[PDB]
Amino acid sequence: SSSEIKIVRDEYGMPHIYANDTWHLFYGYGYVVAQDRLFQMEMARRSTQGTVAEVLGKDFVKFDKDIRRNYWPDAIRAQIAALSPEDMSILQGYADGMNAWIDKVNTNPETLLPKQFNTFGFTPKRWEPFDVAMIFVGTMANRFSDSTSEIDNLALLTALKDKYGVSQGMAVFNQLKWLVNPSAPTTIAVQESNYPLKFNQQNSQTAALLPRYDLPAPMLDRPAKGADGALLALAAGKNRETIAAQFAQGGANGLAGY
Amino acid sequence: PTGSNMWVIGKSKAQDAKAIMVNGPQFGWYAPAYTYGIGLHGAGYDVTGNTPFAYPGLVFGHNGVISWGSTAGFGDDVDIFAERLSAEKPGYYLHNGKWVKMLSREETITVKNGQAETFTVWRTVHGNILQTDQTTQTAYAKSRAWDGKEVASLLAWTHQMKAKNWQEWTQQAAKQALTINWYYADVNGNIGYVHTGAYPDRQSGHDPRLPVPGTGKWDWKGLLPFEMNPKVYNPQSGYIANWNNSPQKDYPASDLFAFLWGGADRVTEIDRLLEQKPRLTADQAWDVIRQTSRQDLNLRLFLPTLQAATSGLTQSDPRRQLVETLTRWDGINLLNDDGKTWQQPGSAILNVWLTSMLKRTVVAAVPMPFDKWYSASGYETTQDGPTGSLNISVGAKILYEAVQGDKSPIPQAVDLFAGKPQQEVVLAALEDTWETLSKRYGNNVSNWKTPAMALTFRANNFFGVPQAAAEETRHQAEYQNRGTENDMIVFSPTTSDRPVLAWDVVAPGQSGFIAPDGTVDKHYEDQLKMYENFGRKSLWLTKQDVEAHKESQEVLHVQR
Ligand SMILES: [Ca+2]
Ligand SMILES: [Cl-]
Repeated sequence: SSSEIKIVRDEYGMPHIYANDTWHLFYGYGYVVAQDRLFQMEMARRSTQGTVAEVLGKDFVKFDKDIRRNYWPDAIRAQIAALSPEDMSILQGYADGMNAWIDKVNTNPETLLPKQFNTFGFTPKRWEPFDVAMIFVGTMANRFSDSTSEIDNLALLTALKDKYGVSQGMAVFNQLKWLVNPSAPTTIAVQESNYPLKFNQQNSQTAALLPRYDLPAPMLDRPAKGADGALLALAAGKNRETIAAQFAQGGANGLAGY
Repeated sequence: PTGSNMWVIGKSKAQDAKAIMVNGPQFGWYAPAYTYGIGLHGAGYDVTGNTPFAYPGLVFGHNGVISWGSTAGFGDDVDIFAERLSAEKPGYYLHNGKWVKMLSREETITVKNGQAETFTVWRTVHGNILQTDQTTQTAYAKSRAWDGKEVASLLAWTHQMKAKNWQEWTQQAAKQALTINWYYADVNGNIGYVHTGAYPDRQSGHDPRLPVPGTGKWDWKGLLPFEMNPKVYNPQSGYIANWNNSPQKDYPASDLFAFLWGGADRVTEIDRLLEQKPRLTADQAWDVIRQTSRQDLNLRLFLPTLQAATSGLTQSDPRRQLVETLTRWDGINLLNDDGKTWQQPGSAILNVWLTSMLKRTVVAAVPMPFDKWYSASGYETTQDGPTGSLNISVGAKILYEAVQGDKSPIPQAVDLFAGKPQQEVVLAALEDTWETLSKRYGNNVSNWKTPAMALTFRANNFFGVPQAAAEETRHQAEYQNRGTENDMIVFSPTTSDRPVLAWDVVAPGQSGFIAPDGTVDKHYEDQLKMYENFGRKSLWLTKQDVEAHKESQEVLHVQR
């Protein structure tokens, strides 16, 4: 049927959705996600939109501000508003599917409400296309494709120039944080191709143009976590000291790592 | 997502198949599972696999004709623009000769059992403001090359699942704007790689590692064309390997200070295993997960240096005997029967030695407190174990260039050894290592039972936010430097009449559901032991295979 959605789960409980149009297919997907992972998805939603403190309290206020400061929701909404009917159906069907199960949950919470909602003291609300998009946008883009430490690098460069003088400071910066290194093992062999844009020390003009930077490197202000993976919610001062100690000890592999 | 590996084996390198794809995305370990198993059949889709946070688009999967995967790209797609402010124009910045009004929005944080807080977020033509240094009259705005293309990327990851060949698939790869390595395999044995994403076409002279003035002259020219993204289709090597290493000769990495693409790179561990045997079976390809998961990543880098430094030492010298222990070892860590310690002490030896080396070299050359950015060996962890992949530390990569001497292409602006022969420094670090380890473990190296790293499926998600109750945390004795999930697709296997076979592992289980009365779902933890022992479960695609393995079904009738 046009209206029919068939959900088959295998022996490991993995769902297979059978539907005849885009909206129905993604509705089936959202429905099974709400069945399997409603608490996880709710918390991911709050994580991606900076609404964790609303249910977990004061320890997540800085976290919520940091999430909100790192994106511009109206721009995401304008992207969604521009979608063709077929593309919008993916997001809307998904949200609509989640909602159908969420409504069933809030109608018979005694057996269908994930236990964690009782433990954390709140109940799940409906999803919109923006919420679905924000799971992705807030994870893959705003966190995992948003890596820069240029202000920290400027802080390090200011210190290197102070220790070694201007040209040597810059040359030591190039030794520690090279632009490119021809001996790096590359996924594509050099026999196949090479990147046509040649970046080198010689031509740079912008490093000379900036102000000497003396505030604390911003990497020291990321919210510190402990061994359980929980946020420590520290004073600004103890946070910086925790990150420095964690980073000196474990670097990128450690607690204050990447 | 900080770590992630992949190896794609094409027709020329596969045994008993035309192509083999093995992916290990490393996001950390969580309960419930970081990824979500899902099959979609209809509306032009016929797919199976698993995907983080149940995104609409399956990051790991296949459609019976082609298969796909990803690993974090880590190209530089983000630059920071130093905006010029004015005391006469609060909330404005200078751009192209004019005072332009920043965008701003007010946000209120509602707080459970606390008072709400309101604050402002500011944004310029170059992105959201990260911080403002008012004494310097500068606001720093973060410019992402994929700004405006977030939703298009999510859709590109969904539409790519309908592609039936390389040309159709790269048309969707061109729409994916985040810095992500994408991988392709197909039923005919074709394999491919695209270092996808939007990258800025910068002005001549722009040093992408440091901020640029926001007043207009340094604005990006636009975005580079898809032609420029590093890509390869059916490489002459017959394989594609990646562990967040450089895509291609001369391609520049992320500007993050702790990230480098240099001579020392963990991808070499995958490469050696693939080149070793003319052809690999799907089982041997799967076994690369186990081997790389247990591989100490520093042994290969520094053994030659250690061997040279100890070559003329006497047999009774403890500096030499530490190196003889390392030389005998392949660097694969294995647990003793206590489930706590490692069979060999090499990782501990390398940790102590390398920590001492870095303190003596890179650390001493960098001003405090920035010296603490280069001191880690990469081994120090906590009782719960690593929160993600393990890599060769940034300090170690820098040190590796120094110990390569004139073989390195990186000019040593400062001699990290400060005028001392490298042999002297390497031996001093070995003397420190012997002192530290012999005082702790005794002088009989053969009975040293050093601590193994463990692994924890954390109840807090990667943001540090609870996504389960703390009691839902699960533990595994053996840390494994591998994907959070692992999936493998095999095309045209000679062991089946099916054109494709696929397997994965989504631990702890598919379901995170716990009923109000505490009853955990039947699929809450049935993939945990399988994860631990390098097992895997079949992924079904066809109606016949789904039906043959059917546990339950539900039929809905809904109109939009
Ligand atoms: Ca940059
Ligand atoms: Cl590091």
